[PDB]
Amino acid sequence: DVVMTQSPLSLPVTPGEPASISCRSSRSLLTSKGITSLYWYLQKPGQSPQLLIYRMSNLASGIPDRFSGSGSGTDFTLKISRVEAEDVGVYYCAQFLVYPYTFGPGTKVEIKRTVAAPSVFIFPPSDEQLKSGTASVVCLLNNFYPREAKVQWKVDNALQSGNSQESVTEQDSKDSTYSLSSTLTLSKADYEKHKVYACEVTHQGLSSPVTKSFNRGE
Amino acid sequence: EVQLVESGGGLVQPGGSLKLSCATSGFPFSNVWLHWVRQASGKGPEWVAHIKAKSDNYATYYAESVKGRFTISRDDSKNTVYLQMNSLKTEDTAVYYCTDILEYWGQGTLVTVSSASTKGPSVFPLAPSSGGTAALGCLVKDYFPEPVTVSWNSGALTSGVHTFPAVLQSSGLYSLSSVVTVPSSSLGTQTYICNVNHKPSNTKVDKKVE
Amino acid sequence: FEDAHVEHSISRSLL
Ligand SMILES: [Zn+2]
Ligand SMILES: [Zn+2]
Ligand SMILES: [Zn+2]
Ligand SMILES: [Zn+2]
Repeated sequence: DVVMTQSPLSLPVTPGEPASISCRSSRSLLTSKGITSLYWYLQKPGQSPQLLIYRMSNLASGIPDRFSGSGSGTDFTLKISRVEAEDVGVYYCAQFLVYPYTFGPGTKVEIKRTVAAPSVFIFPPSDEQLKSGTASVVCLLNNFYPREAKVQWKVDNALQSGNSQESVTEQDSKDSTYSLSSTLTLSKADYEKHKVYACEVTHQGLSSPVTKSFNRGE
Repeated sequence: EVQLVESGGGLVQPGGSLKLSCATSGFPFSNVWLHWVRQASGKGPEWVAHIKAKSDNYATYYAESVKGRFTISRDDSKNTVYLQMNSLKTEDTAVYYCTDILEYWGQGTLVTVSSASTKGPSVFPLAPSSGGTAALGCLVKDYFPEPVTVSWNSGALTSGVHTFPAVLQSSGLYSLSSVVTVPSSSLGTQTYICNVNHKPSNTKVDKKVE
Repeated sequence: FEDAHVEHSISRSLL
């Protein structure tokens, strides 16, 4: 085999500044004809991979020349002279020489921006779902940065454990923030024993945790 | 114009079989080398198979994880390439692409290998109910397999919308939510309808949020 | 041993 490695795993870049990401192959990718079998791709969510640079240093057609590739044997570098908004996504390297063809694990390039605390919203279960025997409580964190955040659920001030799940969006195209949804899942019978349902949010933009709550029965 | 269009994906039981097809057009087919590449969510691309041209005696090559189970083939008279998949495993679950590996890639076809049965979601409202910004949305709960799509007001409403990745619950069913923020003052001046689609179950639902 | 993918690509076929 030939194993392809990359670093870093994540790279926040301020728009207009350079980006440099690295790739390594476990053996030389030079062919007898002087060609280096190394290729770079950018992949955005929901899209297929887009070729950026082929055979180590050749720009693919239509790719802005802000991108460039270089390499020495087994260590390769992709550079972006100045990052623009459409550049965000996961960058992969790949070798097409030794027949178990392989891709690297990817480097996620994100836009760096100033810290932004989330605004928080809490949604009680709908009566429509309650009449089916289950209750979902949803907590929304809107447009924060950076991505790290901690959401905790408290029912009548009792910190919950094991009964919630979260998901986060990719960076917003206009303000480079994230949003996050958390769902606390309860039986209808458990839901109706308790009064206060609270979502407690910790984030680097907050000096102290923010709590949004409601009382069952408004 | 160049077109590569995968089809044949869907839900299949472990140990079952599936044949993917990739219909192509817009380019001379005879001396184009083609590949299947797959991608599981949250992971990078994994090369699956490679097939050369008639001039090359249709030589084929395979990833270690699929040897002996998958067969890549092509019909030059129909400008189509195929991927026959036998003895499928849960670890074969992925989006499958056909591509020349370079500038041209199809849109992909999703293959889900699982013994779980198809189930369409219920769609519940996330009701708005004091900083000039209100939030509302739809919760799309308990469906299988992926994927689900959500739009608002039939696509007219996009600003402020956040449609989150699904989470896989311990029940083995998926659940996702879509939200939008709105000026609170206008609650009553706009109608908000989420349009939820789950093709594996033929579920298409529109839900008014109040 | 060798890399001939550009030369068998859809891009090349168009020339
Ligand atoms: Zn640009
Ligand atoms: Zn209580
Ligand atoms: Zn040839
Ligand atoms: Zn938002």
